[PDB]
Amino acid sequence: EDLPKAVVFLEPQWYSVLEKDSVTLKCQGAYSPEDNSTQWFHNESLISSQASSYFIDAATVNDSGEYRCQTNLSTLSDPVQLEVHIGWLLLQAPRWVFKEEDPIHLRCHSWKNTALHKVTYLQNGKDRKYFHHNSDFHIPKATLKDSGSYFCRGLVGSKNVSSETVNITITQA
Ligand SMILES: [Hg+2]
Ligand SMILES: [Hg+2]
Repeated sequence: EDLPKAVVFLEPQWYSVLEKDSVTLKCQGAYSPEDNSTQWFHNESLISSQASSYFIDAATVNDSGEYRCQTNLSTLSDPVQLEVHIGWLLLQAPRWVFKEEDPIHLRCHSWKNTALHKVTYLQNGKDRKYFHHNSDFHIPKATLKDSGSYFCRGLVGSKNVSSETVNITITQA
């Protein structure tokens, strides 16, 4: 009989971002006629008390952590993690655990106002996909063979750069 708790969503979906990236935290919840305020929390600290969304214009490493929201009808949400990194490239995914059959969208994100070319996405040290100009790598339907350590690399100007690795787990069922 108890109403659903609030839910936090990130737009875009990437849980890890680079400093200077913009992130919008959205709160899915219900409001009563006399109180439509939304409360946002960053690691247990209150950060906002009215708007349904919390917009981070230019992320900093200090923004990393757990975020939760709530309304006066939808209770405290489970936490959503945001990781903020510093580097020329970042391999992004909407999550790090996928079920077999699931599509996997990876993005080799370059730092604000830089452009990457000759990009390769690698899995367990082996090339999985190459693009002459930076593009995303979509794995149609995940199999157990997709579990592993992923990273991407390419060129920004004449500088060879490589992202940190991201470990992806595929669960059965
Ligand atoms: Hg904060
Ligand atoms: Hg996607």
